[PDB]
Amino acid sequence: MFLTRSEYDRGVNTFSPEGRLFQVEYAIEAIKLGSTAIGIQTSEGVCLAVEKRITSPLMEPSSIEKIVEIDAHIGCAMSGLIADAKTLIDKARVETQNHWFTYNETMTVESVTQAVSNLALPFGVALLFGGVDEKGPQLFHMDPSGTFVQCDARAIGSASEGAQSSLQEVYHKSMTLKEAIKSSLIILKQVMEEKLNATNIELATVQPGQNFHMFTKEELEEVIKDI
Amino acid sequence: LLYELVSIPKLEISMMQGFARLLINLLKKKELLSRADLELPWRPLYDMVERILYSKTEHLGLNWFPNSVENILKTLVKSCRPYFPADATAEMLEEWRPLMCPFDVTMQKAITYFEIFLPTSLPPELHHKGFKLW
Amino acid sequence: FDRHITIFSPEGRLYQVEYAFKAINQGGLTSVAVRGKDCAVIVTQKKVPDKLLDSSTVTHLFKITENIGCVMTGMTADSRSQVQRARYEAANWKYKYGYEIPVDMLCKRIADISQVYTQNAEMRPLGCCMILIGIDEEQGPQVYKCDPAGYYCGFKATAAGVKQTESTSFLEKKVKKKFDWTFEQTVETAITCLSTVLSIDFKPSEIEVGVVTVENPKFRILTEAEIDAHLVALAER
Amino acid sequence: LVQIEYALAAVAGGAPSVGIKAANGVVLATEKKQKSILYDERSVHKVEPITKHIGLVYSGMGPDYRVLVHRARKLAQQYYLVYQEPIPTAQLVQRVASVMQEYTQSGGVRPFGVSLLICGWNEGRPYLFQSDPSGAYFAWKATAMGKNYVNGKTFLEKRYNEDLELEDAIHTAILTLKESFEGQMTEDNIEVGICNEAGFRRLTPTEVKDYLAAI
Amino acid sequence: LANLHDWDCIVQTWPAIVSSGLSQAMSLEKPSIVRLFDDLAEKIHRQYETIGLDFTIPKSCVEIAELLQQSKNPSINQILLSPEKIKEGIKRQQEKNADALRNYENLVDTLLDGVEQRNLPWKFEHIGIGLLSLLLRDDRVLPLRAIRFFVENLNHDAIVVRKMAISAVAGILKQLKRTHKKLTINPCEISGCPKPTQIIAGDRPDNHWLHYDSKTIPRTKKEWESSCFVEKTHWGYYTWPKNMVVYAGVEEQPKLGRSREDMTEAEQIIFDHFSDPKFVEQLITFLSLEDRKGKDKFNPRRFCLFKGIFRNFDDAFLPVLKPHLEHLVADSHESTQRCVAEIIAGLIRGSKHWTFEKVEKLWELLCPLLRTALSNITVETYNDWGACIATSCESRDPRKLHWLFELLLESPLSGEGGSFVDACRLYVLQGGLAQQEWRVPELLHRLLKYLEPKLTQVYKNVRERIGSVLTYIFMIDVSLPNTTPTISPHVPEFTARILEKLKPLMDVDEEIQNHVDERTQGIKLLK
Amino acid sequence: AGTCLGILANDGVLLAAERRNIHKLLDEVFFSEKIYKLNEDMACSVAGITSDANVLTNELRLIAQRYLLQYQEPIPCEQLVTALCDIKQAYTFGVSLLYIGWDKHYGFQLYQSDPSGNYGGWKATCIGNNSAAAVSMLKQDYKEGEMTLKSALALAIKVLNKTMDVSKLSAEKVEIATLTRENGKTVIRVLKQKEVEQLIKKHEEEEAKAER
Amino acid sequence: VEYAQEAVKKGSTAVGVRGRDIVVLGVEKKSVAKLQDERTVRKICALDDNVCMAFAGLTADARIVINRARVECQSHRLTVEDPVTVEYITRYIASLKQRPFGISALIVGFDFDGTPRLYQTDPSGTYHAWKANAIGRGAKSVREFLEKNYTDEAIETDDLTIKLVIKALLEVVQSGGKNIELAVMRRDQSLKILNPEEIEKYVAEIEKEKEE
Ligand SMILES: O=P(O)(O)O[C@H]1[C@H](OP(=O)(O)O)[C@@H](OP(=O)(O)O)[C@H](OP(=O)(O)O)[C@@H](OP(=O)(O)O)[C@H]1OP(=O)(O)O
Repeated sequence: MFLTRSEYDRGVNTFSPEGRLFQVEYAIEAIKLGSTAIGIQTSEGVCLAVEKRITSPLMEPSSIEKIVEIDAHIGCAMSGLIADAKTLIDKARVETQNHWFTYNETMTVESVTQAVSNLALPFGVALLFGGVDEKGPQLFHMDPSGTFVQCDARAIGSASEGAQSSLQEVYHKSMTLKEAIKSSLIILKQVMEEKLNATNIELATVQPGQNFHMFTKEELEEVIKDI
Repeated sequence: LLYELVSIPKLEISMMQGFARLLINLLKKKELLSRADLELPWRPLYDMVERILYSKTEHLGLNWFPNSVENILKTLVKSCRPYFPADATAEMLEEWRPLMCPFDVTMQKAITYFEIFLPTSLPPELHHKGFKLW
Repeated sequence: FDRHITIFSPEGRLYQVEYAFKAINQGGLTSVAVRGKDCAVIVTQKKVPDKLLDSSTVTHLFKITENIGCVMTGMTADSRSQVQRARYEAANWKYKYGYEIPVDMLCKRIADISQVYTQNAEMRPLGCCMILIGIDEEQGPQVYKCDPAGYYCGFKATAAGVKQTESTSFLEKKVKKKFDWTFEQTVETAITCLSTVLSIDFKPSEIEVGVVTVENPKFRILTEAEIDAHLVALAER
Repeated sequence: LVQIEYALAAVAGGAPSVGIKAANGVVLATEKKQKSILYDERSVHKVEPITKHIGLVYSGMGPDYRVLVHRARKLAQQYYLVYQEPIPTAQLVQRVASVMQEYTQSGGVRPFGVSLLICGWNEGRPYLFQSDPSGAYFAWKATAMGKNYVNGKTFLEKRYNEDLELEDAIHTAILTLKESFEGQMTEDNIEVGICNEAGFRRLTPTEVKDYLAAI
Repeated sequence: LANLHDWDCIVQTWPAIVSSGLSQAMSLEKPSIVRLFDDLAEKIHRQYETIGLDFTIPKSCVEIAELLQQSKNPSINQILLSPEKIKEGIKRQQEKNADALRNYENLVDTLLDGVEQRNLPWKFEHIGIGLLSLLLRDDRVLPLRAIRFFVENLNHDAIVVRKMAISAVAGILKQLKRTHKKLTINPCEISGCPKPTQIIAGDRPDNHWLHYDSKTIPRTKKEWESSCFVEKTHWGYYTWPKNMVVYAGVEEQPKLGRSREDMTEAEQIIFDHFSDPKFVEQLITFLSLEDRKGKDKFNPRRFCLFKGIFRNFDDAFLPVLKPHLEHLVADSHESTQRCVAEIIAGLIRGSKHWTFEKVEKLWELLCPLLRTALSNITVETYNDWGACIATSCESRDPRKLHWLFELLLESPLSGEGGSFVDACRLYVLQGGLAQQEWRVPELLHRLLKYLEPKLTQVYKNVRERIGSVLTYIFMIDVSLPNTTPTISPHVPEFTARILEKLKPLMDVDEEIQNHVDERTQGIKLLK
Repeated sequence: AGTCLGILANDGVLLAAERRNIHKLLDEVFFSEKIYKLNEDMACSVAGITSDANVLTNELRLIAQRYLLQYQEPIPCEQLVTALCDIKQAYTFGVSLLYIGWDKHYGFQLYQSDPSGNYGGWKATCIGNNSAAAVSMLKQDYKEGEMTLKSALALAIKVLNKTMDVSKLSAEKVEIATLTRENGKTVIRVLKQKEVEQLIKKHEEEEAKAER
Repeated sequence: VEYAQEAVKKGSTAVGVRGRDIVVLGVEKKSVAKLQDERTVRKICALDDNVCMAFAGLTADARIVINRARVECQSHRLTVEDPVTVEYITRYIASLKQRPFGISALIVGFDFDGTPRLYQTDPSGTYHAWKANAIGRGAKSVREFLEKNYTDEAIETDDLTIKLVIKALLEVVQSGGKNIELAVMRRDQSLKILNPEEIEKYVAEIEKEKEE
């Protein structure tokens, strides 16, 4: 509420007497500013939901992208504005394509997340790499510190913890992809409180069979027909 | 003498500075007079401040006051205020109380004149003619 | 921050350059150079405080070339560094230009280097004093001294260190009275001056004398028997 | 910048330098007092040649001065490599004041605490110039520098005239130093340089002594 | 020593300080000499105090000073003052404040002799006019030649002298103003009610006749001449004064419409200059010229110029001015609209003391002028007509200038010009209804009744102005103690009607934020 | 400090600067100059002392000469101003410039750049000392679209009469440059002492006539 | 960023809409001074041959953005042989930093096939595509005007697009005519910056539809 600062915070490269870099600490807990974004890893593929928050009906909804295609088997949902993420996204795309050029194979979701996290070493973008490789479908959260971790449901953004506490409860290992998509929409509608339609949420899935696929407006509204 | 002579209705404000600075200096140590020795009127101070704080011709450039005037007359009236007649509050409240419309700039005039003029150091034998009247 | 780095004060002063002369006085030691008709000597004191120290390694007299010597006064590591830079510039003058460096040109070069310390703010002035002696081929004996400000001058005699001002007063009363010259007197003048302002009546293990002469321009560091041969000749008069 | 005004404070604390532009030449006299008799006055020089036709003098800080003496002489000879013609005095002052301005723009350095009086002779025509530590340069008829330069600049403004010869300009440049000398100048404690058609040269102390005897 | 206090040291110094411009040992080429005359003229204007011309000690100060020279606790035994030299004291003082007058009128004349002296640089005449601008007295009117000077260089080719002349001639028209007579009304003699005790503020029955009611504006010369017209906007809100001034009727006021032979011979100079077309075309050419692009304002210094013009002469100058300001509202320029807003403001404020026929003729002129001027309002222009109209009806009776409000509350939210002129005509009107506080209850009700159908129907830059206007509509409903409930719009009564309209947003099931029935218009209302 | 005028006409442009000396012995051989030719067909004036004036002026000359090296044509006048204003945008030189030129696309031109990297085309303007006084005196009396170099020189000396501080307008104190087109060639003519004398005496004859 | 975004709101209103076979882009041309030449103030700058741009904000910062995008249109055309997409050069302009510059930009034009595009860059680099938009002073109210009047039947012919742009500027630009600056494209052709006579004709047909 009031004001609680010390002499050891906001020094840019300076440890505290408890070994802490509080300039970096507060610059990681200022990337909660982004809109909410839920990835859920299932055995049938990974799903990625993010809220879109369109300003005007004169604006194309397909022009602000909060889920991008990294490669045909990897999508990524960011929280925060796109212009902060876009060097990390371009780095991820270039790394998948250099891995293809040298190795003639698809790069794993962990290795893409590691190659982005190397470039993140802050940079102030939380990302959610969801994808399918030879280890099955895999979801990777990478916080703005550069720390990445496999996670089988994860919410990043404005209400990350309130949605994460719901993802702790709906998720189980035997969850189908349609149940994951319905659950991610329920939790997005909960942390949003708005009516849920195909102009304020994006959704994309990466399945083991097909490629990275963004839902179109007709395919998206079939999902919210029974939410 | 230097009160009746500092308040002359068309006196030169430039040399009124010296008469006022002496007159502050003669009423500065308040415990030396007792309201049984001195009963300075308040009206020639009010006609003095109207001429010099709410002048009608200074903004047109016809008067050109000294710059340290407002600060030396607001203490000149502050100096003479513990010696005003007992009836002064009741006749400062029939003359500035008409100006108390809170929607224009003349409420400002009322409360500046109350903050300068309106007497607060009277004996308790006549609080009923002082602050318990406003 | 106007008194922390080498930038101008509001009255136009460089305070770090002023504090480097305070740093020269930190060493506790006073050096004296005087100049004769055909000779130029340098005498400093050789206070060895630790008695299990190798006293042959404590020296402020340095050979720069065979013909140029040097007494240093001030912060000792700064002194060794400025000596290494003077030895470099002497050898590089000889290489590029084909003749031995003059004493004024070497002292001018070291002062030109010291100005850079007084002007860039990221390094400090190098808090010590160099006095160079050597025999010029056309001008005779030369005594040159460069300070941490980047000034240098030629000196009939000079002094550097703690008792510099009183040594200067002594030598200034001395050189307007006589034209001090000859090999013996000029060591006498530089031993008496150090002795008078330190007031300690030297034994030869306590000072050290470096000479150049016109008859042999090699910079010599005096043997302790030779400082005896001057101190006995001075101590009975 | 504030360091430029503080660098001008170190100039006005320096020794007086006076330079007068005569009809057939330019003088540059300075104040050169030795702090004691121990200092060889023959050794270090304040009036200093840059070319065979340009010399200069300063007030302020001598070690800062030698840095621009060295770089004026480099700019002059790299002009002479290109054109095989002696550099114009005004061109050289533009080059040197550009150098002297560089140390005010860059951080982590201070300005020079030195102000130059550049004299010259090119195309049969003398030049008097002053470069300030800011990097600004002014052409002069006559000016003073250093300690009480204001009083010198109004002493000069009274005794300056345009149909003035070089010898008379030496006479009234010694007088401008003598108005602030504090204690009986001699040929060993001032230093004069002249430009004329024969080029720049610094007067020998035997030649300064006769000018002082004429006063 | 240049601004010492006596006359005998200013009459010497100021003509020397202006006449030192043609001195031939003087050089403004030196940058220190320009800095010092700017310091000299800058210091005097900063430290001049008005001087003298009258020192007469009354018969109260000399009464209490005789007792101080006869007190006998401590004294030197000094003689009683002879009435022979209580006559030489008046003798020396009456001729001491007589050459104060001589030195003042000498100083003005020799500043005028110096400021036009056959070859003098423009710095020294700009100095000698500002020093002359320090001498606008208020004890006397200014010297006839200086009236001539400051009037003839309203149109001077230097803009600095023009602004000095605008200030000086506004001071001249204040010096030259004829005093308007006042009577005393009992305020329960026009209202007809007991004017109760236990002092209560706000809208009362003895206060009510002073409110703007649309059924009681005069509209004829007879209902105008028999009417009260309390001018100030605060009299009678809290309480009435001991005596209260009225501005009595035209039969006892100073007569207006004089034919230049009746004028006071310094009104002659202003009349003979402000009534011919050539002076006025040069004046309005210089005075419609841009000075500082993007930084120019309404400039109440130039408003005080034209308020005094239409306060002393009032009738003959606008036939000279009507082509010039008829041309001037049609220009889509910025500074031409600045110029006519100052003239219209001073012409409305100047018509405070006119006859009904003369204000009737004024408003037959000004109504199409203001209609064109508010239709042609611009982003470069809107906060200048907002200052024109708020200036033109400050400290005025709302019934007297009711033509403003009928022009300007007719359709502020109309649609030609689109948005931003709906917002700015509703802003120009805002300052007009803001200056006439508590005293125009209806017409604020008319604006609320006009503009409650339009909270939904309007764009982003206008409902900001709607919000500021509703703030100035509900300023008068105060919970101030012992204040009678106003005739002005009540803020609880309005927001209950809002709460009716905004009911379908705050119900159950919580779905909101669509902004794409009685729900989306509720969102538009809530904006 | 310093000030200069710039006035566009139909048959040319002018710059009209000050030559005021701050001290009695500043020589003026060096300070006499105030107009700076930049190429064959373009000139400028600065607001500042001669040292940073030359720092701007040689960079302008160098940009004009590398344009001439690439295209063998003189640089168009707005384009040299654009080049230096893009140099002064990257440095955010507290000096304003006033350009006169002629190019084949746009004719006679008059530009004014500020320190912040902006510039503007003007028909008459002033930079430096009493700038606002001179443009307020100039906005009155500059007739747009119908002035010639005779009326432009008359305006130049009329504005400099009551905005220069020099207390007696003489030909020693003003540099006037005149940029005209003469049979296919741009002539930047620094207008000399006898003609400035003749134009000041013709101005004074007009003011002394209107005084009668 | 927030400093750079408050630099935009002070700047002039720029309106862009995208049609079927036309993209129109109109800016409030503003009275600059009296002796100012209004040619040098552009505010509408062509980028490649098929990509135009209006900005709002600082004109010194805009000119360098215009220059860098205008070079990269040719560099893209020299490495990839085809013209830039409006997406491409929009993404390049939003990627430019200096600070960020301090402009917002409406970028209209056509891609190679013939699709109209409208894009809008922010000083934080976060561009997105539009069907109609306004930037600059009074931009939110003009955008509120355009969520009412951008319909399919209001942009279906080529002239009603231009008149939609004019009616959008005529909200906040109260001069009614001469003080707005238009530019259309009409795919495969060029910019066609509209004359003051053609703008006045279109304003006349807009005014004639207002007594009805
Ligand atoms: O008409 P306004 O703009 O409200 O100005 C009036 C007016 O002064 P001017 O005529 O000089 O502008 C009054 O003068 P009369 O018309 O009554 O002759 C004057 O009254 P006094 O002359 O009696 O001072 C009054 O001043 P005040 O309100 O102090 O009575 C003053 O109003 P402002 O003070 O608002 O200018």
